[PDB]
Amino acid sequence: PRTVKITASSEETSGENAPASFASDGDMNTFWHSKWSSPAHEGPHHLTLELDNVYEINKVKYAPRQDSKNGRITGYKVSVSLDGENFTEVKTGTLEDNAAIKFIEFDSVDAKYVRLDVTDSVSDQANGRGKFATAAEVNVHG
Ligand SMILES: CC(=O)N[C@@H]1[C@@H](O)[C@H](O[C@@H]2O[C@H](CO)[C@H](O)[C@H](O)[C@H]2O)[C@@H](CO)O[C@@H]1O
Ligand SMILES: [Ca+2]
Repeated sequence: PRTVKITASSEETSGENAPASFASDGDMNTFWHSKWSSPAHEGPHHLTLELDNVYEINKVKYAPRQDSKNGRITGYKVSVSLDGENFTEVKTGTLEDNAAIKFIEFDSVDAKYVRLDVTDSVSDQANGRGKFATAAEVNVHG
């Protein structure tokens, strides 16, 4: 399944270069960051992959940002869509608070769009729970 594009609730291109599309390749040294520079978007955070076609998919891969825990996703909702407007929830859960590649698995389902809603996220800042969302890579498989 080829990712045509990634959209997000927001992205940072002013304080550093971290647009949503950085999460659509497997370079572990680049990432999407939610917008943190003023005016910041501090949630809710999400990310939508637009696949080039309808695919039967059953897995999402999440590579955390590798150089910092800011925005690391510890709670998520996965939804799928055929039209990019109406979404169906297929999976909810948590992910461990570390920089390891994560996999989210669910029953096979047709999708052209796959949306990752960030329900929980961590930070190295004391009051930073949920403020940030980052991803070195989000990808889908079938
Ligand atoms: C303990 C502490 O406050 N550390 C901070 C880092 O969080 C901070 O890292 C940046 O934080 C912003 C969001 O505020 C983005 O996530 C950015 O990508 C991070 O580099 C740095 C700021 O350089 O400063 C302290 O170390
Ligand atoms: Ca990347």
